[PDB]
Amino acid sequence: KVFGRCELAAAMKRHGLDNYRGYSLGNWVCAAKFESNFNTQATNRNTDGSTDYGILQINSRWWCNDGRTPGSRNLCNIPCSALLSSDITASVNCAKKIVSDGNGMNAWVAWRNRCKGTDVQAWIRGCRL
Repeated sequence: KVFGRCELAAAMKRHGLDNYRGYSLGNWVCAAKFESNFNTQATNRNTDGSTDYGILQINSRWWCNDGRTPGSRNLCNIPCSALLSSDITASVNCAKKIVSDGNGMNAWVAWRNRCKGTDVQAWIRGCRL
């Protein structure tokens, strides 16, 4: 499913992401925008052989099992395919474990390079939340 901007903001809010670990909702919508262009089915292969999955491009070396990243952990206890669903619950629940890991949202390279320090509030303006 390719989410609309306000549609995604509303689903992330319902799932507890607004201000989760101090990151307001615009940060999460901005990160999803640049990580997957709001597409739940996005996948990208990395040079080390791991793959990033779903709306927030969660990586298979640490967070999910895809059966082809040798020697990887599965810290969210999920198959990576679960992160490609139209239902974002699995991606949200795993994202909460990642952002709590110590480096906050810097775990998402596109957030760090394209959202951090910007007016992320613009990503939810106009949405009935």
